[PDB]
Amino acid sequence: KKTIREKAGWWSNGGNEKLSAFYGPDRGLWLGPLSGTTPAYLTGEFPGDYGWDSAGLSADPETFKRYRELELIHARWAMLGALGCITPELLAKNGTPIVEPVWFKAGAQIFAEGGLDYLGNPGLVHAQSILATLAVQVILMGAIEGYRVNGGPAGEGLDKLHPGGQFFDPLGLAEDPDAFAELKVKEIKNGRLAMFSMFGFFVQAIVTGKGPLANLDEHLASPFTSNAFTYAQKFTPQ
Amino acid sequence: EFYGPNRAKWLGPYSENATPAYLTGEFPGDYGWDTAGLSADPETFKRYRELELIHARWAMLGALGCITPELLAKSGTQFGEAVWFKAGAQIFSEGGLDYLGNPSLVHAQNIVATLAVQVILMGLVEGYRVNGGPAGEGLDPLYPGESFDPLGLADDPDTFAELKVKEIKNGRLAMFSMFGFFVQAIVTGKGPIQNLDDHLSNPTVNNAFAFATKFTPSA
Amino acid sequence: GIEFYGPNRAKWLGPYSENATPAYLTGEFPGDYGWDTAGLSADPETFKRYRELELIHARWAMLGALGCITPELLAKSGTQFGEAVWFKAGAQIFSEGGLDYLGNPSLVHAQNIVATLAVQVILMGLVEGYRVNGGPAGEGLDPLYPGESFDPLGLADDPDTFAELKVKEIKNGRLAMFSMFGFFVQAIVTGKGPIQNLDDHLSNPTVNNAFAFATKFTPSA
Amino acid sequence: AIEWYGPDRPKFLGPFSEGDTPAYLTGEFPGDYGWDTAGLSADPETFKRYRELELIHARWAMLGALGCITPELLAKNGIPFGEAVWFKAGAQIFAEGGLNYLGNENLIHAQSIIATLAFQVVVMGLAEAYRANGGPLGEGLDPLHPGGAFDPLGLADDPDTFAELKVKEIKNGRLAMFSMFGFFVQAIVTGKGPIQNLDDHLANPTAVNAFAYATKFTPSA
Ligand code: CHL
Ligand code: CHL
Ligand code: CHL
Ligand code: CHL
Ligand code: CLA
Ligand SMILES: CC1=C[C@H](O)CC(C)(C)[C@H]1/C=C/C(C)=C/C=C/C(C)=C/C=C/C=C(C)/C=C/C=C(C)/C=C/C1=C(C)C[C@H](O)CC1(C)C
Ligand SMILES: CC1=C[C@H](O)CC(C)(C)[C@H]1/C=C/C(C)=C/C=C/C(C)=C/C=C/C=C(C)/C=C/C=C(C)/C=C/C1=C(C)C[C@H](O)CC1(C)C
Repeated sequence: KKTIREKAGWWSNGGNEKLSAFYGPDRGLWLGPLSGTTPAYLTGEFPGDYGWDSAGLSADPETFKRYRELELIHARWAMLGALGCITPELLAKNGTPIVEPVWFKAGAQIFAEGGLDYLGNPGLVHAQSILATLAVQVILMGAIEGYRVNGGPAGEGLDKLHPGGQFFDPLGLAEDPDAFAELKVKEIKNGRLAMFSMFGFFVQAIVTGKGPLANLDEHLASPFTSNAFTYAQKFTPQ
Repeated sequence: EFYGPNRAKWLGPYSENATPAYLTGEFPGDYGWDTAGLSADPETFKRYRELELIHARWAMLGALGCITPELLAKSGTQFGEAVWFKAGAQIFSEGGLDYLGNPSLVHAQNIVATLAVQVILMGLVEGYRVNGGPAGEGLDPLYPGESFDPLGLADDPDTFAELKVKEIKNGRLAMFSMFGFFVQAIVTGKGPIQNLDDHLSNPTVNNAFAFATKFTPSA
Repeated sequence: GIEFYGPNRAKWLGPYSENATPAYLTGEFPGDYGWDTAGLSADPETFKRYRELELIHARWAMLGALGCITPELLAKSGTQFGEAVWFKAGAQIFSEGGLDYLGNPSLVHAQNIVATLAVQVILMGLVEGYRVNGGPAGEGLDPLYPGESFDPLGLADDPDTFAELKVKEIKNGRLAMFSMFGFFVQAIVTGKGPIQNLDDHLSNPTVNNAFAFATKFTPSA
Repeated sequence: AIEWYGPDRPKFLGPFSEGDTPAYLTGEFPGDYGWDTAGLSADPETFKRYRELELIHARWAMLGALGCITPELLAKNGIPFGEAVWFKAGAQIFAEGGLNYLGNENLIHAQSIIATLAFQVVVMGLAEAYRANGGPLGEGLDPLHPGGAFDPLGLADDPDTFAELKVKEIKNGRLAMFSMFGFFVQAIVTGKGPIQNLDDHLANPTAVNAFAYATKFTPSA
């Protein structure tokens, strides 16, 4: 029936069952084969439908599309966070002199003597005041996040989650229909992974107080002694 | 009572208009308390009923699994660590996790292997809850029967509904008790039957108001 | 050439076998040399169960012969194992330092034979109940040659050579079954590995054959 | 699940037993679990003789599994009679005073194995040949379950619980044959009594199990 090079997926022209496992009723689910009754409103026409509405918060379709909006915005913010949490630590272990490269203590860098050196360099950003930084942040973010919901200079009548015009798809990866529908579920799966990992960053910063790459090195050195259970005795109520 | 439009309600005599119109008395413990309207949609009502009964049975199992080492500490077996918010530290001890203080009965050493075996059994038995399996197949996901009732107390449907409302009332009381255990573990630091021993030692000082000050910031 | 199916095929006595073959061995099955001189498979359902037994014995004996030859060849090439000889490779779980897989301590490092046997019982009961009934790797399939999860390389297509591959599988399986019986009896009467017995027979074949061990299991003592 | 007959019945692979249970095993006999993976009993005459042989093996194994445990079970109470194990129990015939039944000297206390052997040969040939053919208690009846004087207590009536007790008898008998094979190999490998093996396992299970005796039959040569 099917030869060896088609089973490996050599030919990307005759792939029409690529969206069959992520959209439609014959897709992968949350508990796999141990999830029979898919919720009847999660029909799989949206990216990331693993049939998971166990708390039932998204039965109404208006609430469901608002939760889809919140999920994708939180997904992209946590993706930018989980890239922007480890990369100061990665560049400090590189040798670039970032003076406080852990993400949970990087906000206190602007209360130092020399302000906020960006890559550890006074030739860079060198921001001193937290007040003007938060002021230009709330002005710029008010303009951008207000342009987001009802359009603006980078698109007006486009989709509220996937505009993809000349500004938000400048490389043009989503010109094809099937490629856009596949990279939608790729985006939301990477975003759910990064949301889970940012929750892990929050809990790891709370109960350990060290760097996430420091946590990775202290798990690589001793996996069985330095697990999450050696810090399980840190919130015992006395 | 306990079913129909003339059943026991959450305000009692003052509960003829505050009860929502969509909380009609067919489901167990329908006391008419949806003051935030979260179970207005029927799918939200069904999913919240599933969450309520599963949280109920997990809470009563947790209540007995928390207080029975305390009652056995009253009885006389010492335990690795009777205190339920210090009970996980038995596997971190030198002798390991002895079950009833018996070193030749469990003697658990690896917490990582305990979590691995625990997740390997619990993921399977939690995924079997959704779509049948070796126990059942396609029953009511909240009241399966026919494999988990070896005595089978679900014969008469009136007594079945009576046992349903008894279960969900014991379950609301159990989640109430487990929430109490949670928020009186963190403010006292003593076991719950030990807090009962404090409150029975002197009832007017060993209250929650003896520890009502400790959570002020104070710079 | 020589074929292995039909009314005339490769038979068990060779050229002196046209009267020797039974009536029920018409030759539609792989490995039908017509050797049923004791008549064990005259009933066709007994014959079907015996074909399943022969093929599963054949595959397990092929795996077993490769696993009896493999660590001894790796020991004679480069690798210090725990105990590369196959009939003493079980007790490495009692070597007080673990069962190193390729001799390296970074490997599986097993020390508890009861847990090893227990997870083997669980996994083997699961996989053999899948083999006789069905499961995640195919539900409705042939009980001996399932395919489409045990042929990812597609060698069962073009079924005229899939019949030849069935005959090749049963022939290497019968050779491996014969070789596993030889491994067992050689382990019993020589006490050394099959490759150690091969090096012995290659050194001096006149006295490192079997007849030097003919007086070993004597009935006097 | 409350049936041991019919098409749907308890089976030897549990939920893995739909692809098993061939057409000639229909559940019409006591103890049918669909275990004929070897395919030895396709012919119902062969199946009938195998069922008779299995059930008389079941009766003799239930006799044996209790007759091997009771000498060590009365040695638990402290009654000393020569030796308590079953596999070295015959040599008490050749003792200084002969094999005693309960140790008290006014009991059976026979000395010659050949005379009681001849008595056993004659009365057991007569009894077993009456079992096969027929004698003074029923001539032509069931070769499996005669009844009559074999049921003086009236359990052969009401045939549904007769079938239920047939399944109970074959299940306890199969457990007894499994236990007796285990008795034989615990005598062979360990060399001590089975109740002594139970005491050694209850005293120390983790190091004293069968895997402790796994290196005994290793051929040194
Ligand atoms: C058939 C087996 C199978 C099992 C058991 C699971 C299990 C799960 N999947 Mg799924 N999957 C399975 C098949 C498949 N999944 C997926 C793809 C996915 C995705 C994309 C996702 C899941 C997710 C989930 C989770 C959804 C429920 C949940 O949130 O639990 C939560 C509860 C627990 C995990 C138990 C609690 C943990 C612990 C054991 C107990 C607590 C321990 C602490 C010590 C307690 C102390 C804390 C104190 C201080 C309060 C669940 C863990 C979701 C997920 O990852 O959520 C986290 C998710 O996004 N699965 C595919 C591909 C199609 C499958 C194919 O077969
Ligand atoms: C006739 C009088 C009557 C009234 C007024 C009520 C009303 C109530 N019933 Mg009730 N019932 C009454 C009779 C009856 N009930 C029931 C059957 C039930 C059931 C089954 C249930 C109730 C429950 C409740 C409670 C729901 C509202 C709530 O949660 O409190 C909200 C208000 C507060 C929580 C205020 C608390 C008081 C105090 C100010 C707290 C102190 C504050 C802290 C110091 C602040 C915290 C500090 C910081 C650190 C956070 C409430 C006490 C429910 C319940 O028990 O929920 C808890 C429930 O499940 N009723 C029956 C049987 C037919 C009755 C007979 O007449
Ligand atoms: C079923 C196939 C199988 C075979 C052929 C063997 C082979 C052997 N194991 Mg092994 N094992 C097998 C399964 C398993 N073993 C082990 C774990 C161990 C340990 C820990 C040890 C052994 C040892 C031994 C040797 C016993 C010494 C002896 O008496 O030599 C004389 C006998 C022979 C050379 C041939 C014996 C074969 C037999 C007479 C004919 C074949 C019949 C089948 C074995 C029966 C079918 C089995 C069924 C139930 C599937 C023997 C060569 C011991 C050893 O090697 O230490 C020195 C030892 O310590 N095995 C596990 C758990 C992981 C098994 C599970 O599958
Ligand atoms: C038929 C059942 C039967 C069985 C299983 C045995 C078993 C045994 N008798 Mg024995 N006897 C039996 C009937 C009789 N015996 C005797 C009289 C004696 C005497 C005087 C002595 C024995 C001894 C022995 C033991 C030899 C020690 C040994 O070599 O260990 C290796 C063997 C095993 C560990 C058991 C292995 C089981 C076996 C290989 C498989 C079982 C199937 C059999 C081949 C089939 C049984 C034979 C059939 C045809 C009737 C051996 C366990 C000797 C003894 O106990 O001292 C050491 C001894 O001195 N027997 C009489 C005459 C009354 C019998 C008549 O019923
Ligand atoms: C020698 C004793 C003996 C005999 C003659 C039979 C005969 C039979 N059994 Mg029974 N059975 C036995 C022992 C025996 N069994 C034991 C000990 C068990 C428990 C494990 C069972 C459990 C069992 C079940 C659950 C079922 C049967 C069934 C059957 C019938 C068809 C299967 C068949 O062809 O077996 C033919 C068997 C033989 C010819 C005996 C050969 C003995 C060899 C030498 C054993 C070799 C294996 C190995 C070396 C020793 C055991 C290893 C390990 C398990 C310890 C047939 C009447 C099925 C049936 O139709 O029900 C009536 C059925 O459902 N039997
Ligand atoms: C699905 C479902 C279903 C069922 O039925 C029900 C339920 C369960 C309810 C559900 C679930 C849900 C969930 C899971 C949720 C979660 C979420 C998350 C985790 C998020 C994250 C989230 C996360 C996030 C956002 C994050 C973000 C991040 C950011 C911004 C950034 C940050 C940063 C950085 C760069 C670094 C520096 O130094 C600073 C900072 C600034 C710090
Ligand atoms: C045909 C006919 C006909 C007529 O009629 C009759 C008659 C004659 C009867 C018949 C015949 C038959 C025969 C020949 C048989 C034989 C068989 C065999 C040998 C098998 C094996 C078989 C064999 C087998 C399976 C085997 C397998 C094996 C294995 C797994 C192994 C494993 C192992 C290894 C790796 C190594 C390590 O360290 C250990 C062990 C564990 C040891």
